[PDB]
Amino acid sequence: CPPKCRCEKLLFYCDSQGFHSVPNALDKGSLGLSLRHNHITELERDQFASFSQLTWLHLDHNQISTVKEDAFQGLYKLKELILSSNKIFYLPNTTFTQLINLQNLDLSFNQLSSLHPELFYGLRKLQTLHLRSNSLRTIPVRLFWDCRSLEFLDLSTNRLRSLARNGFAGLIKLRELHLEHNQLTKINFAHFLRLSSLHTLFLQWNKISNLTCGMEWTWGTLEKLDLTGNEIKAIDLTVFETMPNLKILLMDNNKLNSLDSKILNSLRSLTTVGLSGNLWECSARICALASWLGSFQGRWEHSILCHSPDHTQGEDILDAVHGFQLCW
Ligand SMILES: *[C@@H]1O[C@H](CO)[C@@H](O)[C@H](O)[C@H]1NC(C)=O
Ligand SMILES: *[C@@H]1O[C@H](CO)[C@@H](O)[C@H](O)[C@H]1NC(C)=O
Repeated sequence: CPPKCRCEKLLFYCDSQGFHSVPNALDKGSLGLSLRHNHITELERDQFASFSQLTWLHLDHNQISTVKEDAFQGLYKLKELILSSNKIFYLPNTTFTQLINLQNLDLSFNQLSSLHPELFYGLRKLQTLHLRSNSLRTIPVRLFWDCRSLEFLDLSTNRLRSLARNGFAGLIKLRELHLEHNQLTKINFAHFLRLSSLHTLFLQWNKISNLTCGMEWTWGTLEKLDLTGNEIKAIDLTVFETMPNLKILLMDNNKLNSLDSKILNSLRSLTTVGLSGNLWECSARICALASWLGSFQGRWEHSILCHSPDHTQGEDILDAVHGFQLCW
């Protein structure tokens, strides 16, 4: 066992040492390697050539800025690779292609601005992919073609401006998708057509104005949709016909004015809803919603208050409806 490193087994724990590069190990058959919280700034070719048998490799919390071609070559048995909390901004197209058994890949908290379309090719056994807290602006149509077994994808806290129109291919088994805290403007739910195993979709804290659906299709597996804190003011009358089994819908902190009876008649499988913090107009228009709320038997965590007109401001939707004879 190499200097400054304590080894519990064939696993090597070299965290918090004053390391500036990967150490040469006498023992080459190590199963794991942890180099957390060091001062590594660069990953060389075949740096891990000695550690062929490595199954997990932790390199988080380093100052890594440059990753050479073939940095991870020869690591066929590696199934977890953590590279979060570094200064990575470019990755060569061949950088992961040898990691054929990889299962968890973590690249969050890096300075990535774009990704080579073929970056993740051949990562068939990948299950979770963490790309949170990066500066990505776009995402290649062909990027996820091969993630045949991915079921968790995190693209939150980035700078995504748009969603590619024809491209979620290869994510047929994905269950949970995080797109929160980006900069999306519109949502066309037809764009998610390929994700036919999704249970949960997080879209909170974007800049979404519109909710539309261009294709008529049925998303039977979607059960939770978090749209909290957007700028939604308009919704196409069929976007929820698409989600018959939707059970949790959160639309707090938006700019919703009203909800059509056509919309609400498609939200009958809900068990939890969120409509607080909006711009509701307590006029004759709100009857569809008022009627829906009384009929409802599920949860809402925060009271849903009227915004307009001035003499209804701050009052419960139902209290205002029955108080002021707005409906029926
Ligand atoms: C990888 O990117 C480099 C750009 O430096 C390019 O020359 C090379 O052809 C690419 N390889 C593949 C397989 O696309
Ligand atoms: C959303 O659609 C409405 C009407 O369909 C339109 O007024 C508005 O410009 C659209 N929003 C965007 C961001 O294009």
